Amino acid sequence: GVHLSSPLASGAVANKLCQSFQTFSICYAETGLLGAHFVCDRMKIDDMMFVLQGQWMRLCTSATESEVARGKNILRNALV
Amino acid sequence: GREFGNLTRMRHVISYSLSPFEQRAYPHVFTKGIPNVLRRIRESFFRVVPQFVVFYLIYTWGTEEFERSKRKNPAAYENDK
Repeated sequence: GVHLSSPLASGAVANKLCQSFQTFSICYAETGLLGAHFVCDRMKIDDMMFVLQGQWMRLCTSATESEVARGKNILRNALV
Repeated sequence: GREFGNLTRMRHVISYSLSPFEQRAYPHVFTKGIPNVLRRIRESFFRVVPQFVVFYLIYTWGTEEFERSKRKNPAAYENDK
């Protein structure tokens, strides 16, 4: 849906910012790499960075229980 | 032409930078900074300084000549008698 998705994906199509994006956590024996990865049109890089950082900040606080519950179900399904 | 999105068309260039928190704010400010300033000063010393020296010479002479004029004239009183 246009706005029927995770908040970042809903923003990905409200002004047609992203063409695709993904999140990753590449763990190593002693370290790792959290972060995100996305493709951009030439004139939309700034907006995607702004939205992405906003979501990370919004997760560092203002974390509703319902959103966490959805994440846990996704993790269970994906893991199995 | 006025937006960062579209200003020029470049290709085949790479850049490397470090975070502000990962480096010193005054790196080699004793062994590499001072000599660079000395290079800057020396490279443009003769292009500026000498002209302003002429100004100083013109300024000193002027003042000297001005005061020299107010001195009384012994040649205007020798015959006055």
